[PDB]
Amino acid sequence: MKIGIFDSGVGGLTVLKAIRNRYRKVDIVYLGDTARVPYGIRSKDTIIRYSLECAGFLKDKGVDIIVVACNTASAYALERLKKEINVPVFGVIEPGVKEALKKSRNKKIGVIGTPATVKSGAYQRKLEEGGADVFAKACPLFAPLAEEGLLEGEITRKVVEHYLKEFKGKIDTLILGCTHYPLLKKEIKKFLGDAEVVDSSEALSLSLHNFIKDDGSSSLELFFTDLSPNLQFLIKLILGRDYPVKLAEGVF
Amino acid sequence: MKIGIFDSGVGGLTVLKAIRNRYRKVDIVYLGDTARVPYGIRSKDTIIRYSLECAGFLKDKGVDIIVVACNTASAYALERLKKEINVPVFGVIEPGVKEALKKSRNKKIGVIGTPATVKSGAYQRKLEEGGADVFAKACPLFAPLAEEGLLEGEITRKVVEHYLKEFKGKIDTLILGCTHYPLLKKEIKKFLGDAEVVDSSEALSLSLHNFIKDDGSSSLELFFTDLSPNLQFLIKLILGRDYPVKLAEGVF
Ligand SMILES: NC(=O)CC[C@@H](N)C(=O)O
Ligand SMILES: NC(=O)CC[C@@H](N)C(=O)O
Repeated sequence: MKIGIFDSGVGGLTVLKAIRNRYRKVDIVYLGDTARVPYGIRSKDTIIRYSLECAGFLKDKGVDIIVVACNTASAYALERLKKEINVPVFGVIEPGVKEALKKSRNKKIGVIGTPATVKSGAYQRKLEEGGADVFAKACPLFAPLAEEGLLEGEITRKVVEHYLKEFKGKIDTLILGCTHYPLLKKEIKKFLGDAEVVDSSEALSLSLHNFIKDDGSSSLELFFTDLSPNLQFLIKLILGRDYPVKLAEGVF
Repeated sequence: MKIGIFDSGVGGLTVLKAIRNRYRKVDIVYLGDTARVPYGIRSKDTIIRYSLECAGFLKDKGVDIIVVACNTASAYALERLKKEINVPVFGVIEPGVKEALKKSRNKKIGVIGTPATVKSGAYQRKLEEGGADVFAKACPLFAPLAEEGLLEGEITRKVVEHYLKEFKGKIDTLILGCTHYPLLKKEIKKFLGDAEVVDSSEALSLSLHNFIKDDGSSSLELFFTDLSPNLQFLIKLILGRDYPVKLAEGVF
């Protein structure tokens, strides 16, 4: 069968790797909407229109299911997607909430997400409806202004502290909605102390087991709506080798 | 006297601190053009028009000299600024080149700069006219697409390696035009091995000694063209305390 996967960037290539490795024969089409790259800032409805278009493009590429590996899109576009694309649609939020609810002990769990994903309340609601005291904070948006220059040393593990304030000693499991410097993973586990961090990518990939008929030609096709700067090198580093990419709407 | 300092962001607050500390009485007006925050991408002439406007705003605020702490602006706008603002204008490139030329031993020196600053050839020319074999590379622009998630561990010190390839064992001094994850400072010195990294901020601040009449009321005024998200917190962390900021063109 053929799996379609989309994301606003190259982050979805992680989930895509989990899947390709677990589902050996399955065919895969990837769409990274690099042309509109900063999704997480835009309004709910723009997130929805963008998603509908990328999911429509994957559908017209003959795919059987659609995995939206983007937190923000998953948070606002899932319903609309399911209702308009006539295929099974899967997001990265529910397998993470499940994995969080499961892995916890004290049911006090934190979520570091994009200001737009944190704003939807999707994780919050889903965690609470699982009997959880949720501690959620938005991704710190620093790079636009400042560089990792000021933000190095003192200030890096002072921004962490201040940001993961409420989490201090109440949570034991964390959903890493998204990490952006200085709130990297190694920096946050060292402040929170060793906590069980959800692997949303393995949870998602694993989660499609019942829907996936593990059959096909192991084909992979990469598509992006903007052939951005170092994208071609990012691919070689995430997938392990060089994979040829196409501009979404080229030969088609 | 009054010193005007501008930057596209909050990075100039570092130079501003060096200056305030070295020139105890000097008055200071700061303008961060946060509204148009990603300068380093825009064309030369747009960089020049933007600069002219910020320098004009500082001039109309009665300042005596203007420090452009931005590499990109310094690289393309200095001439035009001097020619149109009737005051002494100082950039961050020449004090760094001087400090590089001086500190070297083998006159083989590298420059990690923004794609636009690296493109101007300003450092290159100035280093070469000082008898230097320059090794320059542009800042890797990753955050738009990818997050520091993929880029953590293996890939962080693999992007470094690949990027600081030509520098390997030929340079002994580096001008850190600008650092953006994963090419942080601690990550780059560990690959290049211990090399003498130029402190462009202390070089610039020190460099204004002959022009500065160390007199005034030690006043500080912060202005930004966009009262961005976590800007107010970035200030408390760089300067050490809370400083009230104004929107450029508010009360004026
Ligand atoms: N794989 C991911 O972490 C996706 C993150 C992305 N959904 C975000 O909101 O930043
Ligand atoms: N202080 C600085 O490093 C300024 C850097 C800034 N000029 C840049 O080009 O990114």
